[PDB]
This record gives sequence, structure tokens and C-alpha cells, in this order.
Amino acid sequence: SRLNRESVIDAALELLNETGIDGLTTRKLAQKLGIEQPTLYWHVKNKRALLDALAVEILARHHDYSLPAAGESWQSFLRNNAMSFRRALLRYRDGAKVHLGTRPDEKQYDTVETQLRFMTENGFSLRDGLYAISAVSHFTLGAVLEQQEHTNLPPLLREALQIMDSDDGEQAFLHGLESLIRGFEVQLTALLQIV
Amino acid sequence: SRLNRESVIDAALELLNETGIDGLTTRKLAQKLGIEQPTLYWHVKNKRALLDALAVEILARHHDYSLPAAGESWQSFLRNNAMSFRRALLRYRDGAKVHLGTRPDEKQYDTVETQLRFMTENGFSLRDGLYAISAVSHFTLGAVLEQQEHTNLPPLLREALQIMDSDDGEQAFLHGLESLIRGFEVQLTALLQIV
Ligand SMILES: CN(C)[C@@H]1C(O)=C(C(N)=O)C(=O)[C@@]2(O)C(=O)C[C@@H]([C@]3(C)OC(=O)c4c(O)ccc(Cl)c43)C[C@@H]12
Ligand SMILES: CN(C)[C@@H]1C(O)=C(C(N)=O)C(=O)[C@@]2(O)C(=O)C[C@@H]([C@]3(C)OC(=O)c4c(O)ccc(Cl)c43)C[C@@H]12
Ligand SMILES: [Cl-]
Ligand SMILES: [Cl-]
Ligand SMILES: [Cl-]
Ligand SMILES: [Cl-]
Ligand SMILES: [Cl-]
Ligand SMILES: [Cl-]
Ligand SMILES: [Cl-]
Ligand SMILES: [Cl-]
Repeated sequence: SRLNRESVIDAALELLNETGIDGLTTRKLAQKLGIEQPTLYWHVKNKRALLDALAVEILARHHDYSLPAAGESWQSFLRNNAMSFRRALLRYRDGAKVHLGTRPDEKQYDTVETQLRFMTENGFSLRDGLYAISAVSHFTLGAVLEQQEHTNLPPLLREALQIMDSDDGEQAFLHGLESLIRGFEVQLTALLQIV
Repeated sequence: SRLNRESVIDAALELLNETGIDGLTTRKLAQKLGIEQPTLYWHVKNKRALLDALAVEILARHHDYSLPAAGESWQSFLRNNAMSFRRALLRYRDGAKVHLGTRPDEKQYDTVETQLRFMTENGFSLRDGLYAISAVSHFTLGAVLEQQEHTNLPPLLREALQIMDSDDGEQAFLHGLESLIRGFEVQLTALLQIV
């Protein structure tokens, strides 16, 4: 079938859902494409090249709140952005694991640039602006990884693990998202006072 | 050489540092032990069994602030516990990736039980107590994963990525750790008031 970038990524993302990250190979991507391995090699040099492209394409396709609404509070932007990132990570099997170990692609540099600028415009230094955004990203990544991977107890543990499996991680994630944002705001608001 | 659990884990953890999680195999653990694969199979049934045991052993060996000091504020406990967890995850190559996809082993049930109880004793419901501890765990896991895996820019991005690589993730992690704990405290302190 067709072997333009878009077609190669469609098959590879569909295969990822079948196989996971561990069992995804170039040879079986060739299978799905109705093609021989050396044909595919022309288009994609190996598994590392492929995952890199899938990581970039998972953001472009499905992370659609990368940018603040005109007038949006910084708080609300980190909220919506966190939720979008999570959902984009959740849309494919092992998607957090696909995302792990890549930086933003050229194509989105200006988007991470705008995110960082937007924060500095709301009273953050570039550093504290970065730390808050990184924090959102690491909390969000960790919660999706744990969620996606979880796919004689003592009393409080038995009851805690019933509360963890009673959804897809959403409740726990959104509660701790609010703790993080308020924590940032408490930092922001104090300026140079001891807090 | 000796094939008691402790010896098998010592070699496997040392091999993990050589190889990573991807390239760690039973066959090469047999190599390191001066033994044949079928001998090792008696002791360890496969790679999944091994990683499960390495995940448990990474905590037992190196995560030594699993418990509050008598009199410790809940804040300070989450701090020290977060730092310890991080450091235990950082001590081996792909240690976050080894930890991902296991729950606490029997051996530490009472420790996670005590953690949860301790929080309920300081004004948390079991749920909000769980959400704060899970949040610490997901933030901490995500920051180590990103750190351990990172092993024409626009101006703010160029400068942000210089600040991210200027240490091992410690600065960014500890700053966002404090945002999280204060965020929790703002939640705790409000009781039933709108906040
Ligand atoms: C979830 N969001 C907060 C961010 C985001 O909106 C995007 C995105 N492309 O829209 C990201 O790339 C993010 O999801 C994201 O993962 C990147 C991350 C950050 C700060 O930017 C970086 O360039 C960068 C990096 O190179 C290494 C680590 C980290 Cl945490 C980063 C910013 C993330
Ligand atoms: C880093 N610490 C906050 C915790 C901790 O001290 C320990 C530990 N053995 O000492 C953990 O197991 C932790 O590091 C840890 O990873 C577990 C985690 C928790 C709430 O307990 C669970 O039993 C559990 C679970 O089954 C699934 C997900 C999560 Cl987040 C959890 C608690 C973590
Ligand atoms: Cl074609
Ligand atoms: Cl195309
Ligand atoms: Cl708003
Ligand atoms: Cl939220
Ligand atoms: Cl022996
Ligand atoms: Cl032993
Ligand atoms: Cl204290
Ligand atoms: Cl801290």
C-alpha cells in the first residue's frame, strides 16, 4: 500500500496498539504494509527512527491544547495542557513509553517557546516558569506510565488499591494537578518574601 | 558462583548497569554467573520474573526513608520519602523503567500501609492521603524517567534546555516537590471551605 510518511505512521500507530512498544518491530511493520523489509528500510532506517517519529506524531495529531486561549489565566492553561498531554499519551498503547526519551521536534519548538514566554508574561522568571511546566510534564508522564503499565492486603492498602483501579487514573491525576498549580501560585505570589 | 537469591540479584543489578533494561537477558545473566541457561532457569523462570525481583530489591536495598521519623511533620516525610525514592530509582540504569509496572511486594505492604495511616493521622481522608502520596510517586517517577532517558533552538527554549542539563534533574525536581507539598497543604488546611 502507500508508503508516504502519513501512511507509514498510520500503520505503525495501529501496530503499536496491537503489539505494544516491546513487540513493535520494523519486520512486522513491513508485514502490515504488504511490503518487503528492504523496501521499508528506504522509508525508515530502524526501530529508533520509527519511535522518534511516532512520539512526534502522537503530539501533533492528538495534543491540541498546546497553546493558551487569548486571555486565559496561566493556571487554566497548565490545566488544559496537562489534560491534553495526558489524553494524547493515553490514546495509544505504551504511548508514554513511546514519548519517553525524545525532546520536542523542530516542528513544535515555537510551541514550547510560546508556552515558556506566556509563563514569563505572567510573573514567572524563565527558570520558575520552566520548573512549573517541567513539573506538570513529569507528574503527567508518571501518572500515565503507571496507569498504562498497571494494565492478603492490609486494610488501608486494600482500600487504596480499590480507589486506584476504580477509574483510569483520572481522579487521582486531576486532584494532584490542582495541588501542583496552587503550589506554583503560592510560589509565584510570594515574590521575594519567605514562604 | 553462588546462586542464592542475594547472589543472583547482585549479578543481575550489576548487569543492568552494563546493559540497560532493553538489553538485559537471562542468557547473559547466565554468562555473568559462570553457568548454563538451564541451571539459571531453576532459580529464575524468565526476564519478567527477574525484573519483578530487581524492582523489589531496588526499594529494599536503597530506599531507606520509607518511614516517618517519630514526630515528623507529614510535609517533611513526603519530602524525605520523595528524595529517597528518586535516589533509589537513580542508583541503577533504567531503574525507573525497572520499577514501572510492579506494585509493592508483600514484604513492604505494611510500609505502604504505615505511610497511608500516618497521612490519615495528620488530617487527610484515606483518599486525599492516597492522592497526595500517589502524586509524589508519579511526579518523582516521571522526573527520574525523563532524566535517565535524556541520557536551531528558539531563545527561551535554548536557555531552558541549558538549565535542564545543568544538573541531574535535582533542582527542577526539588522545586516542583515543594509546589506539590504546599498544594497538598492548601487542600488539607481548607477542610470544607471553597478554595
Ligand atoms: C505537557 N506540556 C507542559 C508541554 C507541552 O505542551 C508540549 C507540547 N509539545 O505541546 C511538550 O512538548 C511537553 O509535553 C514535553 O514533553 C516537553 C516539555 C518540556 C518543558 O519542553 C521541552 O522541550 C522539554 C525537554 O526537552 C525535556 C523535558 C521537558 Cl519536561 C521539556 C513540555 C511539555
Ligand atoms: C515514593 N513513596 C511515596 C511511596 C513509597 O514510599 C514506597 C515504598 N515502598 O516505600 C512505594 O512503594 C512507592 O514508591 C510506590 O511506587 C508505590 C506508591 C503507592 C501509593 O503505593 C502502592 O501500593 C501503589 C500502587 O500499588 C500503585 C501505584 C502507586 Cl503510586 C502506589 C507509594 C510510593
Ligand atoms: Cl508509495
Ligand atoms: Cl505524507
Ligand atoms: Cl482563565
Ligand atoms: Cl485538575
Ligand atoms: Cl548455589
Ligand atoms: Cl539469599
Ligand atoms: Cl518535621
Ligand atoms: Cl523539595
